[PDB]
Amino acid sequence: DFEEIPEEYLQ
Amino acid sequence: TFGSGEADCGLRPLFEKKSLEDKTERELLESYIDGR
Amino acid sequence: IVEGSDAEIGMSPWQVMLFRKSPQELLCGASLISDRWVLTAAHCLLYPPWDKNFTENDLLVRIGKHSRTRYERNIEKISMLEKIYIHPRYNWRENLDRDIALMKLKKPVAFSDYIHPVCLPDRETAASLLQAGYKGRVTGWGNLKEGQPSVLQVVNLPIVERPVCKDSTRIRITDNMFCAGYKPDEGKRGDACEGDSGGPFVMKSPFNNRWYQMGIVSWGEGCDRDGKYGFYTHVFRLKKWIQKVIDQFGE
Ligand SMILES: NC(=[NH2+])c1ccc2[nH]c(-c3cccc(-c4ccccc4)c3[O-])cc2c1
Ligand code: NA
Repeated sequence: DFEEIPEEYLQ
Repeated sequence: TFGSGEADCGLRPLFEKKSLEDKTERELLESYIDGR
Repeated sequence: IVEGSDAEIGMSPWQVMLFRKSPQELLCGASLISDRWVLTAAHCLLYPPWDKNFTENDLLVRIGKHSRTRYERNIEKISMLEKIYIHPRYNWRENLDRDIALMKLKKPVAFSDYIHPVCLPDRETAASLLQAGYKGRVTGWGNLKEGQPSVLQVVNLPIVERPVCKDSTRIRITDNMFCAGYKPDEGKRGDACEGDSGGPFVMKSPFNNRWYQMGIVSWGEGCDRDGKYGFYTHVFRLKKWIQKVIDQFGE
């Protein structure tokens, strides 16, 4: 249900 | 951070800082036994 | 939040979302108390009964939000955690006594019209505001019934007399908790619910116009059931612990 968040915040 | 604290804490940019009230804060203040 | 309404934009600029990386899901609510520290409920991070034990690396903090599921580009900030500190005497075995934790962000966040810290109360403010009958406000993206909201919800609840709180459950209440909610006989409803844990219970000081975080959403038995109340961690009673880790490990 959540929208994708920018890859930079997982890394 | 600590007591009283941070400095500018608790003053919302969009409300207190502009002297605007949100729609139900009065409910809170009215329950603190009136302000007079 | 049950029987609450949608919040207004910038109404709770200290509200934080603890977001899990994989699966990507809302975990709990939390609050911003300085540009590098977040306050939440310890059970959101450690709850052995259900094998819950999260580490820095498993979480993300999303600040400045309104919408629950959307990445609010240019409005919210996502930070990583440097360290997590759980209260050394958090009691997960019996009644979630001292259900509080602090998270240090990797880098400071900048305040904006949507990101602003809440104040932590001082003995005097706690003294004058934590009185039965006085209302506080709870916010969160938790369940609406015992679906989920699209926007942050808010509900104002009166603090309840401690005997009434103790006589509503079989759990042992401690002085580190307080309960709030309407009585079956008050014809008003409202309560926090699953997903709201960790979030803030705040009050607005009529003396200096500032908002103070008096409690943290901790637990309840069901959501908005008549005769039951929600329990919150008493922030002022745990403030010396807060002060200590902050000035012992940063600011
Ligand atoms: N009615 C209330 N006042 C209330 C408040 C906070 C709550 N949190 C929860 C909750 C339910 C299941 C799991 C968690 C949980 C457990 C471990 C880690 C994170 C959340 C909850 O916070 C229900 C719950 C109910
Ligand atoms: Na109730």
